[PDB]
Amino acid sequence: KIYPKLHQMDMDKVSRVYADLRRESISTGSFPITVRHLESILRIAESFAKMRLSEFVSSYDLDRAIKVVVDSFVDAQKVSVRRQLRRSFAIYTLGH
Amino acid sequence: SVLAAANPIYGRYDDLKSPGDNIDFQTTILSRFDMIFIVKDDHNEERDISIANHVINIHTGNANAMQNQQEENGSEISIEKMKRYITYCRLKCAPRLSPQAAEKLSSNFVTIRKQLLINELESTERSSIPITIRQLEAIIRITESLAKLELSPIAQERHVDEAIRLFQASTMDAASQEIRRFEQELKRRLPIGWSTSYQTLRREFVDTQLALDKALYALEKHETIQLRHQGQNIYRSGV
Amino acid sequence: FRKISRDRGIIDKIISSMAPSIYGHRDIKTAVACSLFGGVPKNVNGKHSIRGDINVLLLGDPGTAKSQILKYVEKTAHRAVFATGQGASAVGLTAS
Amino acid sequence: IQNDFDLNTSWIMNDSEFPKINNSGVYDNVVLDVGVDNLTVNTILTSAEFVHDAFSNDALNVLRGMLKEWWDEALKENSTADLLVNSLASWVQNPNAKLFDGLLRYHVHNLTKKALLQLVNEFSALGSTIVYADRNQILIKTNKYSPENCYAYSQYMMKAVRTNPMFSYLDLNIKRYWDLLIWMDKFNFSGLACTAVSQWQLKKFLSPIYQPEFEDWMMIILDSMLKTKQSYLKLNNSLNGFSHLFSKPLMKRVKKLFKNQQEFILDPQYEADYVIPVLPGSHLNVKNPLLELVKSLCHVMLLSKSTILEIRTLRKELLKIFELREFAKVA
Ligand SMILES: Nc1ncnc2c1ncn2[C@@H]1O[C@H](COP(=O)(O)OP(=O)(O)NP(=O)(O)O)[C@@H](O)[C@H]1O
Ligand SMILES: [Mg+2]
Repeated sequence: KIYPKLHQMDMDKVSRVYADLRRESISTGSFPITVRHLESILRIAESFAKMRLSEFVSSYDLDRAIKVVVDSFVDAQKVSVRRQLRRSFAIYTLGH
Repeated sequence: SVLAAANPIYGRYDDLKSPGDNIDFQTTILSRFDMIFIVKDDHNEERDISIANHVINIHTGNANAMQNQQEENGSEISIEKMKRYITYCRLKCAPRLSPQAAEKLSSNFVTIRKQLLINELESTERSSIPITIRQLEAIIRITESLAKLELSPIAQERHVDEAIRLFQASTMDAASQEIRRFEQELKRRLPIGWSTSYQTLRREFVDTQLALDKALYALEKHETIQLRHQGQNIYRSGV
Repeated sequence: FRKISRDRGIIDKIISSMAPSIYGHRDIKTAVACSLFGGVPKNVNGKHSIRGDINVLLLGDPGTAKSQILKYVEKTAHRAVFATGQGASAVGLTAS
Repeated sequence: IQNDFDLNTSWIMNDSEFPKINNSGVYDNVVLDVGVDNLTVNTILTSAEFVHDAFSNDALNVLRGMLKEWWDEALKENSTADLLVNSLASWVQNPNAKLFDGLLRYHVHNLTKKALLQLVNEFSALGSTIVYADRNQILIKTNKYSPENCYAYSQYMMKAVRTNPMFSYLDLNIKRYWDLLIWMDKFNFSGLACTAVSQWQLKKFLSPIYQPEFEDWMMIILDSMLKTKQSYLKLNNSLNGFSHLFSKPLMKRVKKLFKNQQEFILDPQYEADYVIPVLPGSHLNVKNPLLELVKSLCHVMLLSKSTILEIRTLRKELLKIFELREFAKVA
């Protein structure tokens, strides 16, 4: 029954997240950040809004979706670099 | 028309490996593709930002209005209009190359053949992509299609220009993929900020010999050297 | 459903409810919740159809409830099927 | 042949700019404001076809030996010889010099560039770290915490540089001691010297009603950073938590100023103080001057590499006042 819409989502928040994830994903052994992962953020934000039975996706749904994807990427790493990546991406997640 | 899509072997295209290693398809079947595009992530930040803004405009649903605007503007056409138009071009027109276009295509063939010869000598290995006479037929075919868009009864020289541009943008990039001493001799002899005219470097190293221009290419790829002033001045710009 | 959904804590109450007898593993339960609600499938002007589904991979050590999480979802989803390893075949997976 | 245009010659004539280094940040270490002079003279002295825009090596050797002659006679206090050596920097550049040569000016210039980088290499090789460098000045992070501990170590450091033959003739001069330094460029910085100074070209682009406000909050930020530095040192990157000494007052103040702007930005009684100034290099238009002040203050505080997260959260909660999203291009 429920079909959320991305009404007035924070584009630049997501775009900077994708740009930084892509830049740090240049590491040739890491999880391959790709355009379908950007779509994943948008799908996930819709899924959280679906859990709320919500016609509209909120910033909180999108922030949680970003946090899920960023955590998924950050933990896909050799431990020699995980702390630095956590520190860098914290500017996007620790606003929530 | 076979329009085929494939991933490289090893998943992402591996720049340290040859295209014949990155690709499972044999040279026989590869020759049958008039154009091969090898597509890679640049990972450039401005490109990825542009893609991200575009993708979010797709998901937010503005793209429906955007395409409708572009179609009312005539900057885009609908699927059915383009389908009818493709059928109209296919049934009404079949262009021929002008004599000037025919000579230009022949000269471009010998040009890219010379380019493949120097590349195969340089790499001392034969390419996975065969740039045989069969590939000139592909460039002819592309030229004819380009003229076929506008229903022009002749394919003019401009259509050969665009056909050559597309072949250079696709199959040539699919195909076109001791110095240790000369490079550091140049690092010693040319200090930072000053310029060496290429002709003197040619005389100086050849009199000791094509390792020269690989040393130029390597020091050009790094920031250390920068070809400058129509390529006549070798400028030690970086470290 | 309407009544309980407008609780501002509903997302975490759902995620805690996911596979309730499995302790911890809150990121798995989050990913499972997201997948099981899904995004929104789309098609721009009929030209460009976009996946609504969210695909999740549980990669990890033996005895960490990954199989039991799948067996939970098998009971929980409306349409679902479960296949294991060499018990599958390519045609048995897509169509035959 | 000098009548003709030439691409090397025109590059030689047109080009001059140093690759000046500017490592912006907050610095709780003491920072040495090293003045420099005699870099041209020192490099001409310490200097040392296939290369076609290098000045003639023979003529350069004559210039070096002659400058050594002049320098020795200046050491013996021939006042005319000292006046000569001081004036050499003009002659190597002055096109009215009878022996002016573009290749000479350029050869001297890029040697000066290389030597400035080698001076930076030496200072960093001695364990310090460079905030800023150009042909007249170097600012250096010391890896030390108090000026009263460092008046010996700084003079050791400077002497250890000048005793290297590459820099034998430099006028290395510790022109200031900074206890605490906030730095983004040499026209936009503040710090405590050993006493607080503040200069910001950023301030000049705020509208008049907000220029006093910017300076007041800059003093508050400096005071908070100072309190936090000495607090950390009594407990024993030291800045961690400094925002907490003023953040809530700042948000209260900014809420009040936003209300006042909504009341008065339109008003002919007050609009004059909301006019954004026209200035040299006035880069861009702006529609909300309070937002310009907040952007400036957050940017200054975001220079603090150790503490980015607390400033980032404060920046979010400030930008919430305008209903501006945290990463919106307006913000
Ligand atoms: N957090 C947990 N809470 C409850 N039971 C758990 C938990 N972790 C593991 N188990 C138990 O571990 C047993 C095996 O779980 P299983 O689903 O096979 O884990 P697994 O990660 O899939 N192991 P594997 O099949 O080797 O990959 C089950 O009987 C679970 O009850
Ligand atoms: Mg299992």
